[PDB]
Amino acid sequence: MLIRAFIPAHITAFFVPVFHEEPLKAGSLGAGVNLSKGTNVFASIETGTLERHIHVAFNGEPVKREEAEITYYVAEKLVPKDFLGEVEVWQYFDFPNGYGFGNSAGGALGTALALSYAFGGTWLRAAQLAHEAEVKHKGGLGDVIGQLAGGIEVRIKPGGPGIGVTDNLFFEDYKVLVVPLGRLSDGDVVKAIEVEGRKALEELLKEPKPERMMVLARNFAEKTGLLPGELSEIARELDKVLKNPSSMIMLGKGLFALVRDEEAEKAKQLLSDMNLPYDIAEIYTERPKVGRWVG
Amino acid sequence: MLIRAFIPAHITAFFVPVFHEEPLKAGSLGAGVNLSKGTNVFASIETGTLERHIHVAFNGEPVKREEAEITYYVAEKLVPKDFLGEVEVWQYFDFPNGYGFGNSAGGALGTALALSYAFGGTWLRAAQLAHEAEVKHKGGLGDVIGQLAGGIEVRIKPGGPGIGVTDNLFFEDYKVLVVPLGRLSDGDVVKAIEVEGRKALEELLKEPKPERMMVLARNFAEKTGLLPGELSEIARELDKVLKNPSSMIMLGKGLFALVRDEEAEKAKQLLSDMNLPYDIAEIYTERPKVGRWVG
Ligand SMILES: [Ca+2]
Ligand SMILES: [Ca+2]
Ligand SMILES: [Ca+2]
Ligand SMILES: [Ca+2]
Ligand SMILES: [Ca+2]
Ligand SMILES: [Mg+2]
Ligand SMILES: [Mg+2]
Ligand code: NA
Ligand code: NA
Ligand code: NA
Ligand code: NA
Repeated sequence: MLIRAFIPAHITAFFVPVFHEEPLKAGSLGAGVNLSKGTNVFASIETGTLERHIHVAFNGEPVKREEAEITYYVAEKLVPKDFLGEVEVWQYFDFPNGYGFGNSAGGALGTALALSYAFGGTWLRAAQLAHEAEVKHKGGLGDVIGQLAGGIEVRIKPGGPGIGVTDNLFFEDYKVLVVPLGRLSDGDVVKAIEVEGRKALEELLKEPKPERMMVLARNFAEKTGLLPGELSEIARELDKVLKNPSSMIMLGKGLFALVRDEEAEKAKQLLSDMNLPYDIAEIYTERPKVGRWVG
Repeated sequence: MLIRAFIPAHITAFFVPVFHEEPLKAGSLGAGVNLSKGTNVFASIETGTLERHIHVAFNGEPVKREEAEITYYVAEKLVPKDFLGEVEVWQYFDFPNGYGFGNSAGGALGTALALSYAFGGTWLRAAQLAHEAEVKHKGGLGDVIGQLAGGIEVRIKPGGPGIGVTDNLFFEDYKVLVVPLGRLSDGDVVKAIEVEGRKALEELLKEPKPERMMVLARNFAEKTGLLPGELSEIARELDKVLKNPSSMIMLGKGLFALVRDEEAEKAKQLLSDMNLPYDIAEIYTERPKVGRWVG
């Protein structure tokens, strides 16, 4: 009756949105990282009554379907229509919504895996549906497929689970530092992203390396005009303590960086001494977890 | 400043819904008729102010965007975003909404043609956009493309304007009788329609004839389970006065029939003597009209 799923938070380094009217053919190209910190989804399922009820909650509080539309879209599709009883989905996030961590993808996939497990289905069907729910509601283009890949992911062929190709990079003794400030809140950037994004991808596929990705990221965040002065200034001070250059979480107001244990300390002293908020998450190398909640 | 467009009402004899996530590739197969009675759309456009305003009205009364979503979708896309002034769209219907006459397609296409004319564009782009607006809002699958064909239309290849193929049948001294009662209001019919619909199409393409279409229609409305007993009974009494068999407006509660002037009279005496409502519309053989409203 109690199923739990964990979906790591996903951060994008640089991207190229490939929009497509066909959900499965819709996606993006780019690179990103997955965190040991993310979303935990719990599916409580009780049979009974003369009715079919689906409730959703965000961090302990019930939410209207209107704020939960993506999760609901996923739930209505997986919970049988002849089914009688109560389905409850409790989601817990390690990050605020709208900060670029892909919580909505976490809720979509987490719900799809937990509910497919309880009512029947497969990994692929769950993933496609969560991808589909993301696309149809403008939730995200590569968080779901990115989360399914784990570790440091690279989307080389646009599309949803099943149709697109992602690759993974090897890395050593790396952790993820994040400075989440807030939500990000033209026609030239749509052009710039198209051109810089694809360029970054090509470069990364030339040199498959986490170090290179961060450099290619920083250049991307800057040559597109996406990087705000307020962040750029924080970056200039951050980069002075790290071997690898920090960069902008893609479509949030924050920065992230791949760091080593020792640097991390310095980065803390520095950041905290700037009244700036910071989190440290391990790179989640595994795949999304799903299973009967037994502890 | 005042542009008028006329889109004939469209009635479907039998169909096959071909759903597709790609608007343009979405459509249907089937046959239908266009009426001299339909929708008149008037686009009043005034430049000025420091703001962009779009208002819509149905039969003289202003309507919220929520009831006008399809027209609004079309209007927001055609009215420039840098545009300052007031755009007003007045739609007038010759039939009630939800009765199977395709008013929503009339509003979509009528608005798209009138606004493309005023702000720039082409017939095809207007048609595709109205088709797209219909599909995205579950407005209809073949009314727009059907209205663009005029007369007695046959959709042989599914799709939106541009991509799909429609054919037209020849006919002689035929008029259209309609008995609009109300709105129509499983999984077996989705199966039946798939199989009977395509069968009807194949048969019609064997014998391209309006007489044959009505017979193939009646058989379709019945072998699918779509035809309600209340209509079927009215049909049995109607068919006794007409040479050609009456049939169900597709997805409404009413019937229609191709009739000759003399029969029409009998059909009136009979119908009126049954407390039943009836309309007579000529088969609109032309194409949708658009142009500066000059009378
Ligand atoms: Ca947690
Ligand atoms: Ca460590
Ligand atoms: Ca679509
Ligand atoms: Ca009128
Ligand atoms: Ca006549
Ligand atoms: Mg979001
Ligand atoms: Mg309708
Ligand atoms: Na997340
Ligand atoms: Na990896
Ligand atoms: Na109409
Ligand atoms: Na014709």
